[PDB]
Amino acid sequence: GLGTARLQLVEFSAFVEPRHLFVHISQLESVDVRQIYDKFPEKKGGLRELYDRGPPHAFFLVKFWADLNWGFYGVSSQYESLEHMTLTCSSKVCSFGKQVVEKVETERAQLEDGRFVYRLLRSPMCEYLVNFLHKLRQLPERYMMNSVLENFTILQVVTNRDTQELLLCTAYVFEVSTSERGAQHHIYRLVR
Ligand SMILES: *C(=O)CCCCCCCCCCCCC
Repeated sequence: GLGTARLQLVEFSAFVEPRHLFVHISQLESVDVRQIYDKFPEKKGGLRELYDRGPPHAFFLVKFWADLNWGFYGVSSQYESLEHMTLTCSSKVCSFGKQVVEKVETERAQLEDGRFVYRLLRSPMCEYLVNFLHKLRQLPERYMMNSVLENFTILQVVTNRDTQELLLCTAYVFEVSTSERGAQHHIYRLVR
């Protein structure tokens, strides 16, 4: 699903433990990237610009329906490949199309069961998102949460640190689910 030949997403969770999962991916239709240009900044590290350089098959959209019905605030990601690499993982939190956060992390391949795994586990969620989540769950209606969440996106860029080649670029968009329904995601390919 979320993956190329060179690098696949295996698991992605954001959570709080006193464990509640806001979102969870465990491991496609297309969407015109042009639809979502305005959801990200048009500066350097703009989605149009990234997509221009390519390659196009490295670009995905995840739509998350998140569970805000629930501490340590964490993000855990696991990628895997057959090639030994060092990864630069860049997360950009955007609000009204402006970047308000950039988190840049590095992970070296670890050999395990005949493949390379990259484990970025329990990275502490930045305080902007923690304060944001705390406010967001105070809202008395989901329709209000979704309205606020219309203006909030995440762009994750994963590159080969040694070659600077883009391996993965994922745009995240958000709504809230009911706790009855639980978290859900839909992964799409971005095309142009
Ligand atoms: C460091 O804080 C950056 C983290 C980047 C990924 C965070 C994505 C998960 C956030 C969950 C939010 C749920 C509702 C908006």
